[PDB]
Amino acid sequence: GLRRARYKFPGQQKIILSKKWGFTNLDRPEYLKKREAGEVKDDGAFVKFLSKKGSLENNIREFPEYFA
Amino acid sequence: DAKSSAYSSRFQTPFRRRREGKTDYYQRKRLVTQHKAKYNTPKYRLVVRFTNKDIICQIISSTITGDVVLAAAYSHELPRYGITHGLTNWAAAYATGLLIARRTLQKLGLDETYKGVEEVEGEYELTEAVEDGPRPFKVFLDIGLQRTTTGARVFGALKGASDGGLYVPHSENRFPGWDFETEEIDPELLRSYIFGGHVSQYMEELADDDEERFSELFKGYLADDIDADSLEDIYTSAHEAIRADPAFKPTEKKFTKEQYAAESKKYRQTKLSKEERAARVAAKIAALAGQQ
Amino acid sequence: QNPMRDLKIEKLVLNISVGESGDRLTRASKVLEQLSGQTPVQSKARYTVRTFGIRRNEKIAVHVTVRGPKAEEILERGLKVKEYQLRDRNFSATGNFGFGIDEHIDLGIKYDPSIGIFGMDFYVVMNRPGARVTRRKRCKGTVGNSHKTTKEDTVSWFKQKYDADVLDK
Amino acid sequence: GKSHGYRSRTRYMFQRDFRKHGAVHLSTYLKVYKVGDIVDIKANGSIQKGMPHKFYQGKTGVVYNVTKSSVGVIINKMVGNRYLEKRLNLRVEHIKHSKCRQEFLERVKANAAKRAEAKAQGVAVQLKRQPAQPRESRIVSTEGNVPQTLAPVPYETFI
RNA sequence: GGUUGCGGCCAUAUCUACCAGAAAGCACCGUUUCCCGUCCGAUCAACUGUAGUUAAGCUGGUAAGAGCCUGACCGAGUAGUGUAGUGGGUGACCAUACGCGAAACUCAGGUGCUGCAAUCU
RNA sequence: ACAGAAAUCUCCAGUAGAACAAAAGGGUAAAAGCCCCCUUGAUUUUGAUUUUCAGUGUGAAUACAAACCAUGAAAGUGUG
RNA sequence: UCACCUUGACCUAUUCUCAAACUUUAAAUAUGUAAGAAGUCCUUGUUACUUAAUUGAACGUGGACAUUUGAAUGAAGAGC
Ligand SMILES: [Mg+2]
Ligand SMILES: [Mg+2]
Ligand SMILES: [Mg+2]
Ligand SMILES: [Mg+2]
Ligand SMILES: [Mg+2]
Ligand SMILES: [Mg+2]
Ligand SMILES: [Mg+2]
Ligand SMILES: [Mg+2]
Ligand SMILES: [Mg+2]
Repeated sequence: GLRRARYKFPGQQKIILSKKWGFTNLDRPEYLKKREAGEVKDDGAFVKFLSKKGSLENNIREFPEYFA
Repeated sequence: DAKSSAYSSRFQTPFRRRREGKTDYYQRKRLVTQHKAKYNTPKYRLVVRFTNKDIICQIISSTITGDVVLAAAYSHELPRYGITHGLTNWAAAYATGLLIARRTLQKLGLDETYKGVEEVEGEYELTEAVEDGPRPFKVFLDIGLQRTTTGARVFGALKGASDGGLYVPHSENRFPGWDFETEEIDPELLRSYIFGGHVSQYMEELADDDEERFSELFKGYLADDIDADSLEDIYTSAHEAIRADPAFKPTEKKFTKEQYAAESKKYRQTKLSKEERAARVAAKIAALAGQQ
Repeated sequence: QNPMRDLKIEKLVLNISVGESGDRLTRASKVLEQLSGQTPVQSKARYTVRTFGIRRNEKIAVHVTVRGPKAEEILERGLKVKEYQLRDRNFSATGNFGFGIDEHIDLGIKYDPSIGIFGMDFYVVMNRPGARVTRRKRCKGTVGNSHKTTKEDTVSWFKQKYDADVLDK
Repeated sequence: GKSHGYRSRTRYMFQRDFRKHGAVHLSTYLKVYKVGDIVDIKANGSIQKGMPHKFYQGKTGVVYNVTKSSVGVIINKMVGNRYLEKRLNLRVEHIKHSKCRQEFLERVKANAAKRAEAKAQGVAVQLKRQPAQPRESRIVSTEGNVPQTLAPVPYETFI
């Protein structure tokens, strides 16, 4: 589907299999260890992540499967 | 509400003493900035601040590291001059203004020259230079954040130190006695305020109105029976005592500064360290999310 | 709680917004003069829209501000008119309140050239002791969160002395 | 047509240095300028009087005249094939001392001081500054620090 | 060490929430004849520290706080750039050689310092 | 209350998101803005300086100096 | 409906992509000045300027220091 889309473009284009998980900025095993752990939770289009920063009450309000 | 992260990042704070409401820097610059061909010549100003239950009066020049106090006076040392009450009236402002003049001139050695106006009349008089002597000690009035109003006590020390022998440049039109109708000072009315006339007449009409308010107000005065008319001789008993001895007696210091410190170092809260702030957050996880 | 943590009146303000100026609004000043006992201040117009009939800077309203023991003898002159019945509205979230009545003016007779009616807008500003820190010049601070007036502490004060009841008809 | 006014092209130069707008802090008015002092010209945009022309921003010159709020500063300006002496009347809030000349004058006091114990003994104390000379001999030990690095890494796209 | 006045640098000091303050100072606070100012002694002025209070101001602490500040071989020797070649490539651009070298991000740490005067169980 | 989406009144938040005659850029928060009071420095005299530059002229501007005034309690500020 | 699968914007936390006449930051190259005898230090002479005050200011008398005298390289003569 992307190889046919090359013909519509001038120049030269590559089909790079990314090592990230989907549309994220972290790799497939890095996304996994964040997934059994509780730093991953759904949004509309994307996923929100947990930090060691900010108020502890907001780290409890959102993301409550963590701290177990 | 909602002072956002983008709001706080872009906020420029006022200095510290604009943020404390304690300094007009618009006025401070114009008071302090010396003519550049008068290179290191210190430009002196008379700080006259009025708090509740005190008058604070200072002689100050400026350095880059901070301001420098040459001579300071307070109205809370007027007890030893014979003024035990009325320490924030119009006339203790004269009394502190007279003292800071005479304390500075003996400090600088110019006390025998420039005695000022000796017997006080409330004539608008300015300290004239002694011919072929040193010029008088030029000091400008800093009223600070207080308002220029006709009859204000901040202009009490202005008459206090002008007659005390300091060259303080002024007009007279903020003394009690100016008229918007006739552009002329009233020296007879102003003669009263220096010697506590505006306080003394209030007793004599509270003598004739009610003893109720005369028992609330002047309750100290009832206890040690200073006469309602005897104020003018109280102030003259202090105006003589100032020129006799303005030399700044210090006080006792009464459980001194090394043990004043440990007396006030046991009620101040201690800022923590990382090793317990981590321990508190490590506690707070088991406290907030320890599965109830 | 504290002898300086008690809800007080600061100022009662008495508003009439006449839709014009001229001979009419002198009488709107005189009716608000005698209620207060103080000389009242007029207010101009902020702009002109050609749909409300008021033109910018023509002094189209009056008000007066009363403080202290005089102000507490004007509230009940409009509260029995309001029948001691305030609503779910009438209250700011900051802790003040007001209402709008008409024609008490049979009380307080002058010569009374009775040509016209002047309805009038009650509003009172509450405070607590220590409100000086925001209005004083030197060290102009801000009142803390605890000591600041709230919408509850004035509806807990109106259902106190002046003995009324709220939200109902 | 073309525009060649006084503050032309001064959009960013006379600007007020983010989160430092407002009043001029008072150390600027307490600084003392004598004739012969070497000063850096940096215009404060919040003061529009006594303000240098855009040519002199960042230029460094010598105080020659002192008036009430202003120093007279001499700047050399290249005009054609020579330099011309430019005399500028700038108020002291566009002006700071050049910190290099404080660094020079201490070295003058230092070289006077270092030559004093050159007069107690051991003449020609070698007080001139020298550049970064080449390094000397070393003997690099290996105890706990055995030499190890591998090879160049292969090509990965790591998207 | 506290506090006050005058400051210097002007957030490590700002902002948000909660909690403490012994003394002292500061503050709120009492009154309106006078000087003075107002629609109104709330502001301002004047008076006595007298009726009272730390409730606020104010100081300090707490916050895996927001912000701000410092450092990092953290990104990253990266992007960019100076210089060189009868280098590559059809070109777009790219690689090398001799140099200079970030920022955003990320972790770690911090949250006013200090001058002059005066006073404080 | 009329009175609403926009009349006036009152509080909270408000770093400027407004305003400063006129374009745009810069600057400004106990002000340079808004309100009030007083005034004519938008004055006289001669030099110096900056920009355009031949370091000519013209225009504009900056700092002084001798005066004379304004102003304010004063430090100061004002030669549009 | 006379509190509802079929709400628009608005607010809060995310997300992809950008700016010659946007910006917290911020290079490389280019650019100003300094690296001393017309200097530094000590003493104190003058003045009508300046200071509360010979205090400062400016210029000095007299004295102290000599080419590693205050980075590197060059200089082909320098200046007019
Ligand atoms: Mg002022
Ligand atoms: Mg242009
Ligand atoms: Mg009062
Ligand atoms: Mg070539
Ligand atoms: Mg304009
Ligand atoms: Mg514009
Ligand atoms: Mg022109
Ligand atoms: Mg371009
Ligand atoms: Mg360039």
